[PDB]
Amino acid sequence: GHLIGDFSKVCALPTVSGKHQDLKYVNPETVAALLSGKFQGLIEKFYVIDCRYPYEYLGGHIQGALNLYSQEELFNFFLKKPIVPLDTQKRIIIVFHCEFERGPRMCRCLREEDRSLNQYPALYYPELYILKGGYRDFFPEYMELCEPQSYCPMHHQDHKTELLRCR
Amino acid sequence: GHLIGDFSKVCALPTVSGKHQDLKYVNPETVAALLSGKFQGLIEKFYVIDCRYPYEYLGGHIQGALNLYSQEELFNFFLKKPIVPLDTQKRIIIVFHCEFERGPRMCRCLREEDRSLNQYPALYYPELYILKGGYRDFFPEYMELCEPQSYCPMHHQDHKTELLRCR
Repeated sequence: GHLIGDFSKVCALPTVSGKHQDLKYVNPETVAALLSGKFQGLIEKFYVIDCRYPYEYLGGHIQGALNLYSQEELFNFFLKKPIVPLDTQKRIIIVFHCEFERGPRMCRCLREEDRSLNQYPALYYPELYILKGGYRDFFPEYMELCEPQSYCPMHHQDHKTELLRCR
Repeated sequence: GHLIGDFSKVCALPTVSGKHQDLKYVNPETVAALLSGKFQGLIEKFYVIDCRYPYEYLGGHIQGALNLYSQEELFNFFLKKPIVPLDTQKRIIIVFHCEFERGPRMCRCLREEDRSLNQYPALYYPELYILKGGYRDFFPEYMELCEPQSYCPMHHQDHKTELLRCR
């Protein structure tokens, strides 16, 4: 469990363990590394995809993260016009995340869609990662890398929540 | 995986899944239930054991939780004078937790110590649970059940953190 979706390469990001064994999990440290330009010459483009609802996303997100929370939005961003690297020796990666159900199904969706458009084992996106513990585990460790520097938990019909922050 | 340490009964708390299969995990909802007196006549005594360091504990803990973070402290609290239920038909339970390494080893420690003091399969504490995701997952869902209503992340020598709260 180290080769990318098209079996051509090995994973570029130091992967860790998680709930589903079919998915390739990552940790806050590596996302922090990616953001500071630690992988140039190896990874050309990278996308942090916040699958939460806009209100959660607007209440505090990883700097530069895109708020794609539906299948249609995700297909239109990534598959309508596939992103191709300028330097083919370098890679294009996607890191998905949620708060801490909806998040891994987006990863599965993109992959199922990518497979149906290609002749096996080719993919427009062979490298897909999930941030372990989501925003709830990244925010406390890398606040200065969050925008705004707050955390808006998911709203629950049954129990009240509210925006977490500090000074 | 439902019988208690002495095999005499079944688990009283709705258990869920977690990292280690040998441990019996629980979720914020059930802890919230326990606290409101939802199990009287079934569970006589219960203990929430915060294994974090005092500074983390003082910066926000589950209401009524005890701050036992060392093996010696844990042995002196629970095994020096074992707690026995007034009504033997009712049970005595222990819910351990950390922030989100040190936490499950306390659960293992108490159990190893309890086994060495008894003749198998008897235990002073057959029911031990771990709160899944720790304080990081309970605080956002049940702030009104936290004291103070804040969260103090663990301090890291390498990266800065600070107290999370709201209004």
